[PDB]
Amino acid sequence: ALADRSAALAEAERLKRDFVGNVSYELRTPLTTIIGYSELLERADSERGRNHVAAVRAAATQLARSIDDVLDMAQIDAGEMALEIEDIRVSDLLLNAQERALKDAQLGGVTLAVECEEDVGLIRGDGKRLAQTLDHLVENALRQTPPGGRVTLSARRALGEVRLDVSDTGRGVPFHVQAHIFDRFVGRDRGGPGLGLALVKALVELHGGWVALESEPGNGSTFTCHLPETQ
Amino acid sequence: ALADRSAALAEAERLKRDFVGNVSYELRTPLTTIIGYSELLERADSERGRNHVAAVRAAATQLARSIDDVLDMAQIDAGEMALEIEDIRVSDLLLNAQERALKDAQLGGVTLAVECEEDVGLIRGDGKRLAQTLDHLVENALRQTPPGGRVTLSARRALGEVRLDVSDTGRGVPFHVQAHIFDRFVGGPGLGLALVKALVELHGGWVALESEPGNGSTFTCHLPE
Repeated sequence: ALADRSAALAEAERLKRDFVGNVSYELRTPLTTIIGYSELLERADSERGRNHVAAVRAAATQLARSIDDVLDMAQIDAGEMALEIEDIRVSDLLLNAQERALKDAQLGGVTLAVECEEDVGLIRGDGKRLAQTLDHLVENALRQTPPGGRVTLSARRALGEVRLDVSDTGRGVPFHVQAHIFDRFVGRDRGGPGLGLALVKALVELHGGWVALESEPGNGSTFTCHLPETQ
Repeated sequence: ALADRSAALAEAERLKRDFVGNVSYELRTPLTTIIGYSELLERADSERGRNHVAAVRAAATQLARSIDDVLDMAQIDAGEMALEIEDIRVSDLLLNAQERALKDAQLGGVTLAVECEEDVGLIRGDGKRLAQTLDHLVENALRQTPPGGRVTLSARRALGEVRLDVSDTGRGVPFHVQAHIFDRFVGGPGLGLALVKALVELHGGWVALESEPGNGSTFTCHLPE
């Protein structure tokens, strides 16, 4: 029918326009920061200059992650992402995520901590995909945490699983967005995670696991990756 | 009701794949360059630092232009770009493109010339989109022209049409790539010439390349009266 064919085309257009509009927002927002701060560098003779460079590098790195997220999410949606399962030492995985984010943490005046015991040992998964999962959770945490705050990376082997936690002393997730926190391009007041948290969920779920958010506006936030043991 | 809705979503997911592909292919080289040179400036005490800034600035401006191209190309592919037809004085259009590119021309040691007769007069079209078309052609010309060379912006009203030419005394395009010169990523930025073709074709026109390998290159916009 005429009305059914019209409604179908309208729905296909709305779903495309929203996707392009969401990806577009993620391209143009870090870009404004890169232009603004690189122009200040051009007209500079230093500590002030260093802060300008750091702001350029952080915005450029965030733009790069958004593009990688769009590509990795499309690969997952097509069912084209297969994991390369191998032995992963959790201790190193946590310390590598801490050193990769250390510069962006000092720029935001935040302390990155690692609280992992020697008894956590080795898990079996995809190193690249688990490193990318932690990276998304740490940068999400740094964006929410104010200067003087703390972001903690912890791991624990208990109840037939390994759980990776990324705690922050930031602003908590308001109740209404807590149910949609792992949805693509979910509207956040402090700053948008884009495809970052949807990717965390998809990557952990590809490992046979699941993700959770424990939050309270005045008591920070905790993101947990529950990874079951393979007997 | 089910087959029509499915075919519509399949077509929209075809558009998505192209957009996502363009985003990845066009933006990642300037981005990596900004990150690498920024990392050097972060761990630096200067003459060397000024070269790092210049590299960050060139990559930043190329990132801005590439993001515009990727977004404009997606809008065109979806059929969501409608032109705002109005009276355009060709003489001003050519001088506007010359003054916007004048700085990048002097940086590359190239001479930017305008050869338009006041007999060309006025044309009908979208001023923003025609200015953007000339900008892409001048950019393309400046990238091909060596220092000491010349890039010319000309216009001519002949045989029931107006033709805008952007000539260059650069390397010249080889005959085998001449037929595919307006194809996306046929070779830096790869949507510029595909955008020129799409914008001129939206104006009811067509584009052409006149090039001799060694002599030069000329890009013409044929806009019918």
